[PDB]
Amino acid sequence: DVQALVIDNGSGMCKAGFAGDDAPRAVFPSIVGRPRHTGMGQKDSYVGDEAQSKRGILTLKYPIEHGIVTNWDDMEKIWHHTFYNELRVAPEEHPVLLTEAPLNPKANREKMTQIMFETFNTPAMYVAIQAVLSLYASGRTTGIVMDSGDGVSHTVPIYEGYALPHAILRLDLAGRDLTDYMMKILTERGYSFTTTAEREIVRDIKEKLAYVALDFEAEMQTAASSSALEKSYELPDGQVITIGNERFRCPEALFQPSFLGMESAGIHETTYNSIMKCDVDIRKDLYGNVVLSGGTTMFPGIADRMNKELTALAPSTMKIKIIAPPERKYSVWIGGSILASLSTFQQMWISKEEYDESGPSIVHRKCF
Amino acid sequence: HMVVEHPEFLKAGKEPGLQIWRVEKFDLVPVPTNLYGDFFTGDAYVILKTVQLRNGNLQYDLHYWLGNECSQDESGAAAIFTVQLDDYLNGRAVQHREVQGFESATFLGYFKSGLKYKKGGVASGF
Ligand SMILES: Nc1ncnc2c1ncn2[C@@H]1O[C@H](COP(=O)(O)OP(=O)(O)OP(=O)(O)O)[C@@H](O)[C@H]1O
Ligand SMILES: [Ca+2]
Ligand SMILES: [Mg+2]
Repeated sequence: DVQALVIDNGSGMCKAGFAGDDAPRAVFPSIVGRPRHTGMGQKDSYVGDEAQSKRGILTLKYPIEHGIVTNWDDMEKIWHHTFYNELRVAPEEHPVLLTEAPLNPKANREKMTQIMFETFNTPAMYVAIQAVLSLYASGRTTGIVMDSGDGVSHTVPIYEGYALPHAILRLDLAGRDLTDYMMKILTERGYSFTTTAEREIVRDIKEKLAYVALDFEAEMQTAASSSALEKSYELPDGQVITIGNERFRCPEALFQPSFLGMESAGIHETTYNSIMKCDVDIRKDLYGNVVLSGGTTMFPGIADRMNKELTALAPSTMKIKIIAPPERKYSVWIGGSILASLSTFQQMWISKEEYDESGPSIVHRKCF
Repeated sequence: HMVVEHPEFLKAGKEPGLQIWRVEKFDLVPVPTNLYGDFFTGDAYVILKTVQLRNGNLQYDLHYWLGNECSQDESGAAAIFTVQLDDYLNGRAVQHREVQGFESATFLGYFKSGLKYKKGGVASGF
């Protein structure tokens, strides 16, 4: 019958597709480009891959920061592009499930809702918390999700299907900061990567060669003592460069934010702190269900390291289990695809009729 | 403008006893009563145990059982339907995740002769 759409609007990458598919059809940068100078390249705006590719003649804007929309005109351009160009749908024909960051401001949830109904004329819509979707994708109703993407890392305790907002914490460090840090430490070796194409190289080095050391001190010592940890990387121009301790120093910043001159506790402590903000009677179930999600959780070794660090923080009789699904870059989107497909979800959406009667604030009563 | 209309929810937890549904392509489908306790390892199920309390109110334990080979749409749906059923039952149900081979004593105790596993199951909805 009616085909729902699922859009996960990330700060760095939008993931969009059709409910019931196992993966998003479209994954593209959350970027809007406009003519840089007000004097071809000639359209009013570009979005996604095309905007990034035409950056030489466009000024680029990233309307989502820490998962929160900061520019609604640009966000509307991204959604229009998503519907008409990426998914090739008429949005007036489809219920739309959208995702939101933990603790998304009230006014923002209302604005999302107003735009869908008034700008796009969606027949129905729903807004889900990203972390809760990841937990569902892992087949659980209780656990703590550590969601680390582009600008922010959140720890979100969830009990019997619902986030505990009083216990949600955040570390203001995620993948873009790790890319920037890799850029900085690679300069110590004499490699300067400063342009956009060069930053993309650095991102690829982070994604392909970095890993989380189980014992950082010991890994540094191994790296200082021999070339065993070194790896070669070929640049697009053909030059071959060598990378050593930068491989594990880069994601170490997740556990030691002082590496970036931050006073904040590392992700392991943030996770522990969130657990300790929860009712003592549910903490066992949180430690036993720590679910990693998001692109910045994709480092090899991260689950082993989280296990070690949380084990050190928790009582020795507490069972720690870190769940790190291979599909975790997409687990939010996948949780959305499942939710939107359920026979029960037709009963859950906000309908156009409901919006017409109640206005945007209906979102606080239907989606929580 | 919307009320819970899913026919199986309307049947759930009306009287003391055991009720079992299987996830089949994003829907909750009742298991024939004579097949209770025989679980396909390729599938996910939702089990509601209803017990009568002394004031005549009903006690609910909701278990979602996950076969070793069930697909992500099935285990994900089982978890979500469990939350939805608990909400439908006014939050009165304790939720239990039951993994094949690691089920709680409580869950195993529902099946007088012992539960049984069998290979196979219904196709993924993905
Ligand atoms: N294999 C990998 N190893 C390390 N980092 C990776 C890997 N793959 C992707 N990333 C990083 O993940 C980040 C993007 O993550 P994700 O797509 O989950 O963020 P987002 O959803 O756009 O942002 P947010 O949820 O923070 O709003 C990028 O910084 C990217 O470089
Ligand atoms: Ca199956
Ligand atoms: Mg994200």
